[PDB]
Amino acid sequence: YEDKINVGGGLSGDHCKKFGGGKTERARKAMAVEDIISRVRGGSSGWSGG
Amino acid sequence: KGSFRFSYSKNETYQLFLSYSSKKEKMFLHVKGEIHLGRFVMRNRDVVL
Ligand SMILES: *[C@@H]1O[C@H](CO)[C@@H](O)[C@H](O)[C@H]1NC(C)=O
Repeated sequence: YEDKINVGGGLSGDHCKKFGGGKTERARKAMAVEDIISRVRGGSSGWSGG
Repeated sequence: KGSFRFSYSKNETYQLFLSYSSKKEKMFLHVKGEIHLGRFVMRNRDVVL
């Protein structure tokens, strides 16, 4: 403002923020157990055993 | 007459990255065989030495 005495003044501020976050987690587990046992009382020592 | 001027500018950029991984494997396969021929039964009492 000025009146004919002058007084001067001026201000201008600017602020800005930019935040970011990201997370990723992946798990994969597999377990398999297979057992096959055959008891044969056929009567063959070697050939029956095979 | 007088003129006052002033300016300002500032940027602070941050970046973070993190990773993790793990792998495991186990196996315990086995096999067995029994080829029998014959069986005997030793007498318990009244036996010679
Ligand atoms: C500040 O400087 C960094 C580095 O170049 C830039 O990535 C960022 O964008 C700047 N800030 C602005 C508001 O542009």
